[PDB]
Amino acid sequence: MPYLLISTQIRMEVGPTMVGDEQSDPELMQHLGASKRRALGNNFYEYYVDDPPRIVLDKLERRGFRVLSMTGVGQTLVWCLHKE
Amino acid sequence: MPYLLISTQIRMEVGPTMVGDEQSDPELMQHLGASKRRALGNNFYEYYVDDPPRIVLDKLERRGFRVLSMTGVGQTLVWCLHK
Amino acid sequence: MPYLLISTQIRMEVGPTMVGDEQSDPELMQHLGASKRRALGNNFYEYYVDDPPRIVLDKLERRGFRVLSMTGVGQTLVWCLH
Amino acid sequence: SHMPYLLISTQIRMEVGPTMVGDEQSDPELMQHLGASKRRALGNNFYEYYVDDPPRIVLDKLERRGFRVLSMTGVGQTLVWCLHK
Amino acid sequence: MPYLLISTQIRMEVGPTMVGDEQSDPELMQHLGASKRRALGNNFYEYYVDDPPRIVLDKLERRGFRVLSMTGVGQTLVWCLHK
Amino acid sequence: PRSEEDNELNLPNLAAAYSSILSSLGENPQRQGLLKTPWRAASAMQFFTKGYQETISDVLNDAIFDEDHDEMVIVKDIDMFSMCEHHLVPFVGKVHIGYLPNKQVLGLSKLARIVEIYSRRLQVQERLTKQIAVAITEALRPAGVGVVVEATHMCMNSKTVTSTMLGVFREDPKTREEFLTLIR
Amino acid sequence: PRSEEDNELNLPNLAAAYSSILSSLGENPQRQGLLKTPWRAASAMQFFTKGYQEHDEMVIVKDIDMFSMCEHHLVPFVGKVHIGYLPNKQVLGLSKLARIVEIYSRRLQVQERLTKQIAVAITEALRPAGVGVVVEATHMCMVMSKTVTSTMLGVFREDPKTREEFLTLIR
Amino acid sequence: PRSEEDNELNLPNLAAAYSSILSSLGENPQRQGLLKTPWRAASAMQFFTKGYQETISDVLNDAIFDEDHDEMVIVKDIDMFSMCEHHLVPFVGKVHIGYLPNKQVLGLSKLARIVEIYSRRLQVQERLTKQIAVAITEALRPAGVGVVVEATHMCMNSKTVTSTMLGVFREDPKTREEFLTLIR
Amino acid sequence: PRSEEDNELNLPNLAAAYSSILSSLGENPQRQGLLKTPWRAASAMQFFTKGYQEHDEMVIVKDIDMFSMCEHHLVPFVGKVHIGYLPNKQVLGLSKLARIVEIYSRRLQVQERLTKQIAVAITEALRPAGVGVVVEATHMCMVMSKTVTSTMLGVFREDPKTREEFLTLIR
Amino acid sequence: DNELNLPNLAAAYSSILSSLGENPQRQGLLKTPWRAASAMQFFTKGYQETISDEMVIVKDIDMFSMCEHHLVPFVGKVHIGYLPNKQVLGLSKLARIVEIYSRRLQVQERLTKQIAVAITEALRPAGVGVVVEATHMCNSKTVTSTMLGVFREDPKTREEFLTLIR
Amino acid sequence: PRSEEDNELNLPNLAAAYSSILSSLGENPQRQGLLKTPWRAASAMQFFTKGYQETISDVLNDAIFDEDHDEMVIVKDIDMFSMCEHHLVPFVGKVHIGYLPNKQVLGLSKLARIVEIYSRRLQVQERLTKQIAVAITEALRPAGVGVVVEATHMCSKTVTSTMLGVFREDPKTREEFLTLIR
Amino acid sequence: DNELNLPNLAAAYSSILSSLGENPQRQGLLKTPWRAASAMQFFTKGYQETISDEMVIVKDIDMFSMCEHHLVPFVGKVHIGYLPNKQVLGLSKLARIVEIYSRRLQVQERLTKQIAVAITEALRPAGVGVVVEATHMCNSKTVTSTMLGVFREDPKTREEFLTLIR
Amino acid sequence: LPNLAAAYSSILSSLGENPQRQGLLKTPWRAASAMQFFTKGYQETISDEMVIVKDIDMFSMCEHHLVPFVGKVHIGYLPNKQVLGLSKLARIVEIYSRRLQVQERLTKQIAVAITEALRPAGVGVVVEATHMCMNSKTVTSTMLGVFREDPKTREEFLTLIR
Amino acid sequence: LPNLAAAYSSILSSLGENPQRQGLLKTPWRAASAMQFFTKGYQETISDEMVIVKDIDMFSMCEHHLVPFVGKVHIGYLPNKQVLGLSKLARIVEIYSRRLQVQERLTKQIAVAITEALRPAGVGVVVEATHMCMNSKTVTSTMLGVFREDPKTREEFLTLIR
Ligand SMILES: N[C@@H](Cc1ccccc1)C(=O)O
Ligand SMILES: N[C@@H](Cc1ccccc1)C(=O)O
Ligand SMILES: N[C@@H](Cc1ccccc1)C(=O)O
Ligand SMILES: N[C@@H](Cc1ccccc1)C(=O)O
Ligand SMILES: N[C@@H](Cc1ccccc1)C(=O)O
Ligand SMILES: [Zn+2]
Ligand SMILES: [Zn+2]
Ligand SMILES: [Zn+2]
Ligand SMILES: [Zn+2]
Ligand SMILES: [Zn+2]
Ligand SMILES: [Zn+2]
Ligand SMILES: [Zn+2]
Ligand SMILES: [Zn+2]
Ligand SMILES: [Zn+2]
Repeated sequence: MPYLLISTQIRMEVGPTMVGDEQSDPELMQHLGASKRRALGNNFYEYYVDDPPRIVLDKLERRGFRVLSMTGVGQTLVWCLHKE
Repeated sequence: MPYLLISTQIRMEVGPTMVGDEQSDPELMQHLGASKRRALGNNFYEYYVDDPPRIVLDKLERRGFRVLSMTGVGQTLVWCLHK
Repeated sequence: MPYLLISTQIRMEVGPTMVGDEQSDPELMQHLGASKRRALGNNFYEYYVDDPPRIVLDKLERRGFRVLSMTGVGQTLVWCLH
Repeated sequence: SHMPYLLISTQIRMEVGPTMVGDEQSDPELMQHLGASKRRALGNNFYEYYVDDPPRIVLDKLERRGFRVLSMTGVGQTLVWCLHK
Repeated sequence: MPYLLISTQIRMEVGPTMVGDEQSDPELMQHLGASKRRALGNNFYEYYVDDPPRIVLDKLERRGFRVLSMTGVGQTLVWCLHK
Repeated sequence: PRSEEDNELNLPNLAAAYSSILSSLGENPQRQGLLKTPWRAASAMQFFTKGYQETISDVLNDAIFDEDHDEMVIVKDIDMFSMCEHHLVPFVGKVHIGYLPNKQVLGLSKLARIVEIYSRRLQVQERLTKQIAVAITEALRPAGVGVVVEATHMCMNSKTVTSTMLGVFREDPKTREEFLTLIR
Repeated sequence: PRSEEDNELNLPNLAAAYSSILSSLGENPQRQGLLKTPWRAASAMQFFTKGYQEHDEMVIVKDIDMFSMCEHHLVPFVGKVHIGYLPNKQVLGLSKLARIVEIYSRRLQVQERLTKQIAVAITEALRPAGVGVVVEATHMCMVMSKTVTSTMLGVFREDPKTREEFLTLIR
Repeated sequence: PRSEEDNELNLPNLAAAYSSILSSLGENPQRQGLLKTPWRAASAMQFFTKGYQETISDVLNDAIFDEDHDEMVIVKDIDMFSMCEHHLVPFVGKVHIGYLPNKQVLGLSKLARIVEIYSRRLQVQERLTKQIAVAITEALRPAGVGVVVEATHMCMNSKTVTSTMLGVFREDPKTREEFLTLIR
Repeated sequence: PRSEEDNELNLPNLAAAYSSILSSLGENPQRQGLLKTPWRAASAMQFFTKGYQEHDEMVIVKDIDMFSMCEHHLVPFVGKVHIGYLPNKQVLGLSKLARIVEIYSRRLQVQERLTKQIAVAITEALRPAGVGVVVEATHMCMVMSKTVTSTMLGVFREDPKTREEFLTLIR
Repeated sequence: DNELNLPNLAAAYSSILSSLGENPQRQGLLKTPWRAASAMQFFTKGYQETISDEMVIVKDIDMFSMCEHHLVPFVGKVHIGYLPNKQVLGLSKLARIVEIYSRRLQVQERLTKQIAVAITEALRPAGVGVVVEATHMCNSKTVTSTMLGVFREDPKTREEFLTLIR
Repeated sequence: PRSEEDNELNLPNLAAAYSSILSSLGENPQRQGLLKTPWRAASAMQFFTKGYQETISDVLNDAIFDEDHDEMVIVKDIDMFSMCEHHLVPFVGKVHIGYLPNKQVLGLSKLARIVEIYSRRLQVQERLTKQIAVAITEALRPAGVGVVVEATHMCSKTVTSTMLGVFREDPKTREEFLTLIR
Repeated sequence: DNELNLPNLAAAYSSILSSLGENPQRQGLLKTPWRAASAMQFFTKGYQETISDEMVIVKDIDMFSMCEHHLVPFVGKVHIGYLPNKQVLGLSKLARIVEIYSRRLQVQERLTKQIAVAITEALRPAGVGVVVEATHMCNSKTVTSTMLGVFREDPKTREEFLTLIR
Repeated sequence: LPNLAAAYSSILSSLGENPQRQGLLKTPWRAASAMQFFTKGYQETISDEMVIVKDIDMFSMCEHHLVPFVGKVHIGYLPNKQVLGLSKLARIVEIYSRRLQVQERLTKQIAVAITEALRPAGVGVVVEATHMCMNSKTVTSTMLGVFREDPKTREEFLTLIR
Repeated sequence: LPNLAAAYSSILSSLGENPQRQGLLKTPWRAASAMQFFTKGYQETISDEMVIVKDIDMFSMCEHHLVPFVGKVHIGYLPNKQVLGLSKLARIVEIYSRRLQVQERLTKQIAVAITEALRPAGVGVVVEATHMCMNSKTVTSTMLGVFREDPKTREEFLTLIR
């Protein structure tokens, strides 16, 4: 997938970091060590890692992804990445 | 028509994703598989898709659009794209 | 006057879009079809258009402006152009 | 590249000042050029430099000094610009 | 470790500025003059400096970092830097 | 709409049905307390459903006024009496209405008439809540409308609360919060 | 007394009458929301009338929730019952007192009759020195204001000081 | 009694008078908010005085029920709306009624109708209080009746309370005390 | 503005109209209780419409009693006004604020207009950073339920945190 | 009398400002001698005025008075009750009675009796009851009660009155 | 500061002005109920203005305590009695105070003494609100202070609010304060 | 099961009466082993049962449960809220949900979650919120709160719910 | 106990009272026992979705004046797989309140004890009390973990404790 | 004062506390001054239609345990040509409450002081208080003269103090 969205809540220094959805590249999710789950009552599955977002950003750079934008929305900090 | 605004609410992983307004390019709206609607009490029509925003961003790249900015406002996550 | 700030509230798909303040270029405000007003109790005048912000962005590109940044603040969506 | 970053901000409405343009360690010459005044708002643990001008005027002035807007963000009721020379 | 996150709360003109987490480079943390602490009840340690964020940005430029993005979230102002 | 003629023509049929109910419950319809109950219950049921005799367009006659500038308009604690369509047992409570007009406002008594048309019918609380909100939205084309109904269902202390937010009451959380703060 | 068999046999007649009411009000009994209403209304009405199927201290049981049906209009009236008595040799168990209130309230009633029936039932069951019963209820016949009825028997009628103590203690 | 025909015939005269009042106050009867006020005020005044269209004997039709044994009967917090005859400004509040029947009782809704006939007139609180008490006494011949009216007079926090005690409510202080205790 | 002379001159016309109303309602204007009613009603109506004859803190004046007249039906509406403002260089004296509320409320009104007029009068008098006005009233047109109207100007409209502090402090 | 005595009252309030250690020339105190004098004249305007089958009660009548011992306000409510014979008291006349006596330098007991006596003299009723409850600025509440005629002689009349004023 | 000697020396002067007021209102100063009124009114006025006899530095003696960690400190419903300087008529109500210490706290009874020093003077509610907030800010150098005064003016309630430091800058701190003072 | 286990429950309650130092033969305690056993069976009848555009709230639902740690009742109220998609919950079905889970040996947290999960599974709504407030007999009140779906993800939905349950 | 009784006996003499009068005869021992009961917290040790326990009655003693302060404690926490039994929570409030205290310290000690015992995501503690040595109420508040970091968690807690 | 301070210093040592810690440094003197303030009534003397003064705030100290009891006093009297000034009534409540007391004694002493001062037809005194050494409220009532002899006077008083 050319674009990726990652996020963390409450504090930027600590995980979990959300790294994917049902249409994410399964190989990249496995490379990040992500687990799949559906939070109670939600209509979608998500991939997450225990790592803080800075670790995930460093890993995604080694996979050719670059941060295009970072934004805060509610108590969520989101990064939008794109392959080169 | 170089600029585009797209958005999603509450969670970034799931749609609907808003992709247009009344004056949007009808051909691009049809290409995205968007539907037109006016939410109850609103004074405007909007185009939306069921897809999560990341899918829409991938589709818009194939049409020559690049993300210039992404921002949060209330419970809405917005992307400003440009071709 | 190389910088410009535009904004909209509540929903991005519909205007009004704020496009200027008291020191804005009157010729650019007329080019955008803007009107001047002072909202009740405010200590400043503003220029606004009925168009949604995407239309204003397209018009400002034809005038040589480019979006440097976009942000949300409260219930306002702001663009900084140059 | 000496002191390359600058943060400016305004509250409530983008069209009107005051615009915050500095802190205690800001360049005194740049503060004087902008026509800024120094003050410590009651109860605050820091001094700040501010101007009456709306932020768009300050951005135009800072461009003439070699600064470019890198980012603009909203936080609470504050609109912030991060500039760099 | 190409990416860095820094932040400040409530006012941009005054510190503390958060500059690291448990996996941060301890040589860079020492270069910034940072101290390590765990705020009461938190499940993580953080590195912080008394300096306002503008001073930290200037210091990080002298170490080859550039600001990619700045955003507000809650009462926190965050910068994302890259080598 | 149901007419006064429809009421006179159907009153004996309603009375016959209520007399049949009295006999089927094991009661004596000839005892003093029940003698006129077929007709009293039939007339009461006609009163509880009198909203079928009214039309929203008839309520809207001389109902709209204009204003150069807008403000938040709220009418809270409007007593409401309705009939559950599932069990034919009343549900009673209050309606709180809020709207941010866009130059057109409803007369206060006409807003109350809007609650009356829809509540005086066989209803479900959710439909009643939406019908009031939609009627105001269609009549005034305001920036937004918020309607909250709270009621005790006699067929069931426990209260059902339904809430509809339209236009800016849905889109702008600050407008909705001001409304919810002011209805306390 | 009304039997469970009487209820099963009369349910369709109640449903037919409720269906006839829906048609006579100008409603459509075939619309989704009203399809099962004849049966739901019939069952509810049977439940509301299930009552036809059934020491030197002052003793009071106050704030007993009560649900009844006005016999004049067939609309509910709801409220509370406060009971007091001066026993001689017998005291009333709480569950038996609840059954007394339930038996009489779950009928087509007038609040005055309900008040007296509860007072007489306690007098007959316990043979006490006296009994007082106060019922307070909101009548849906009115709202679409509280009615208070009071019966004093034995020493509750003869000795005003006993009645005053009772009325003070039920606040 | 005032008829529906009397109302239709007198409505234009009431509207002419209210239009004259608008002009005499220095107001513009042609401005939007006042355009239909002559007719709305005339119709509201007819509604506030609709008790002149009713008769106590008509209210008493099917109103009486019998009982073998008596009890104290009270209906408290009956909302009351009336019009001061001295200033033509509403006075609003509550009516508390008590009676000790002597074998005849009024239906609850008929008691409320009795408050309605007398309150929906140009009144003085003292007359209203007595008319309700006298109507119940005459209709039922009970052992006694007590009526308490409490109202805020808009032409004036401050409340007027009037109290009439008849029969055993006057003669037996214990009956009156039980009534006053139970209306709290 | 309406003068004291205008009042004296128009009093008989108001009295004649009130006398005509008494006759048109089916009442006897010659009965003792109604003899002086044309004059008493006329004087009361003139009094109700006498309005036609006329820093880094948040400052609030709450629970200001308000009496007005609905212009649609000519029936009173009564309640309270809560006022808030963020002054710049001028603060409003309590008696002047009362006069503002009185001037606009003592007229034939709609609650929305009354709310705006008070907010605009404070804005013009003080030139503050912002003003908020909330009116809550019981409408006799309804009772024979509370209407709440709210106007936010300047920073009270632009800054939701200022408006929230105001709404919290008026409880 | 008011116009003639206003400068003397203002001179006395100016003197008070100096004797407390305050500066009468400071901005906030410049008009105080005249404003305090006008307020005191208004609080004592009652000296400018003169008196000219059911239980009837008017309760929760707001009352504002000035204590004569310390010159500090006492504020509260008046509850009045009477059993008329041939005359009934109009609401505005009752308000004037409370105003005339309360707008003077008073003691709560005297005020309570003056209102009761004025109603007795005006109506010649069977009896009158007056209860005043007030906070004296000079949480604690003073309650004074006067019962005349049948309100004193018949405890049942007084009890009905006290029950109905709740 | 006003001394106890100043009070003894000026009490006869206050009594002479209150007697003159009694005569100027049309009252008889020689009637039984008014004989001691010049002295009682003079003593009451001195008591209502006793705040001029004290200084904030005297109140701050032994007033400060230290803590390693902070949290929100609120003292609500502090009864307040003051005199309006425009008309010389009391204004009475309550003071609610909140602060986020930065390692120094005030003893509870010392916080009450601060309200007393400023309220027991000829005042305007706005000045009183600010003086309390400024006194706490200056004494403790806390992260922020919030002061809300609500009062009835005897000459309907006036509510004044001052937010300083983080109580002004951080809306979440101010919101917690306003929620907790209900 | 109830009839078969009733004598065993009664034998255990009889044993409890002796172990407390009481006399099981005294008049007032003679039927207690059977009455206490029947009451305990009724308090745990929930084990005999099985699950089979607007904001919708049902507040102040009376709740009676038994704490599993001490076998002492905990009583209070349940407030439920949801944002339906295609299905809405009938009032009697909601009452049955609260009854099934509350009439068991419980912990307040488990009860709160079981009600929220049962509504989520029955309706498939956008989200559900459940708040339970109870006094544990074993003035102090325990309040537990579960937010699922949009009630967890969207703070504005949760805030509207919490405001409307007052 | 005898030293406390001797001190209370000495106080009764230093006030101008008659320690031999009936009402004061056993007061040195009763006052000593009451003071020991008010300070029994020094004898105890901590080793021996949203969850809230509100309106917990609290009794403590002001360390500055030795006069009681009484009120309520409201506690909230977001657990991480461990929950606190109601009697253990009462023991926590008791351990710290039954000492010579300042309301701020007591508030923090309860919050820290719950954080250490359960290792939750966060804890919030609000104490409200009337101080007899001063009507007015002192309210102190401590927010730890996510109760400090996430304003939405803190707001839900403050709403639910009403 | 120094003897009271020495006794409070001794109590701080007999509890297991550190009298040298910041919060306790000046406590022997502050506690001594508070106890002197609570017992200042021993320094004062009484020589130096229906009328009621209700909701008079009252603060006293239990003589059995030396723990405060706080509440309100409601007073009523029927004068005989002499009336009690409000500040003198407050001084009466103060003289007796500011002592080591039992609520019954304090109630009687206030009633007797008013009877002796005014020689009225009768006096009624009701005290309601919360006792910290124990929520529950203790109510004591004394009726003298016509307040005891005439039940109608007592009933009017009890009705008017609500
Ligand atoms: N619901 C998220 C905000 C969010 C909105 C839109 C997309 C992503 C996240 C929060 O409250 O933190
Ligand atoms: N009303 C949006 C925020 C928003 C404002 C302006 C434009 C776009 C979106 C929300 O509350 O989520
Ligand atoms: N007051 C704006 C936010 C804003 C702040 C600063 C600059 C511009 C806008 C709002 O609430 O939507
Ligand atoms: N305190 C600012 C937000 C902000 C936080 C951090 C840095 C700068 C500003 C406000 O509420 O408007
Ligand atoms: N909790 C932060 C916001 C935040 C969210 C996500 C990551 C970082 C910060 C605040 O309220 O200030
Ligand atoms: Zn139903
Ligand atoms: Zn009926
Ligand atoms: Zn009148
Ligand atoms: Zn109207
Ligand atoms: Zn005095
Ligand atoms: Zn003043
Ligand atoms: Zn347990
Ligand atoms: Zn202390
Ligand atoms: Zn004791």
